[PDB]
Amino acid sequence: AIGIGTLIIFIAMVLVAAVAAAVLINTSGFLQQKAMATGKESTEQVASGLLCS
Amino acid sequence: AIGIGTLIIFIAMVLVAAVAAAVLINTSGFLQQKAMATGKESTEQVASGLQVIR
Repeated sequence: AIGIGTLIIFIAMVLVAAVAAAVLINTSGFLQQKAMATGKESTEQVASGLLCS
Repeated sequence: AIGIGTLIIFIAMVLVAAVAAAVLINTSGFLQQKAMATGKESTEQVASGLQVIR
């Protein structure tokens, strides 16, 4: 009798951990973009310019 | 995960360093004109004058 239930709730544990992992993976992806963008943009700003002759 | 914050704080660090750089670039501009003018003007002053012939 006991055995049956153990299996069922095990399934839930798996899925819930999976769902949480998805958040972390996805979010890391979302940030990767902006992180790079910010650095490149900021460098081009400080480095570039024109000079009156 | 620890990674999440590491990313976010990097974004800040970059931005601050940009602002700090900016003030020096700006200030160098301001000083450029002021310096150049001061030299020119001072030179003309010493170099010039009138003389009474008779």
